[PDB]
Amino acid sequence: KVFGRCELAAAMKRHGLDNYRGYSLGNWVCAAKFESNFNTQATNRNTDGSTDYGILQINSRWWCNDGRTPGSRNLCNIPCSALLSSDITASVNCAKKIVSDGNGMNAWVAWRNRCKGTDVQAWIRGCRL
Ligand SMILES: [Cl-]
Ligand SMILES: [Cl-]
Ligand SMILES: [Cl-]
Ligand SMILES: [Cl-]
Ligand SMILES: [Cl-]
Ligand SMILES: [Cl-]
Ligand SMILES: [Cl-]
Ligand code: NA
Repeated sequence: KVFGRCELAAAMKRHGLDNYRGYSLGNWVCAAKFESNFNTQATNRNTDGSTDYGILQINSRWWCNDGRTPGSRNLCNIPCSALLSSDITASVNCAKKIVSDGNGMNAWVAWRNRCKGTDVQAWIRGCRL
């Protein structure tokens, strides 16, 4: 599913991400825009043989099982395919574990490089929330 900006903001708010670990909703919308262009089906292979899945590009080296990342962990206890669902629940629940891990949203390279320190409230401007 390719979400609209406001549609995704509303879905993320309903799933409890607004101000989760102190990160305002615009941070999460900005991260999804630049990680996946709001496409739940986004996948990208990494040099190390891991793969990033879904709207927040969660990596199979640590967070999910794809059966083809040797020596990896599955800290969200989910198949990586669950992260490509039209239903963002599994992505949101795993993202909550990631952002609790110690480096906050710096775990998302696109957030650090394209959202951090910017006017992220712009990403929820106009939306009925
Ligand atoms: Cl947009
Ligand atoms: Cl915000
Ligand atoms: Cl594996
Ligand atoms: Cl594990
Ligand atoms: Cl699995
Ligand atoms: Cl959803
Ligand atoms: Cl933090
Ligand atoms: Na894994």
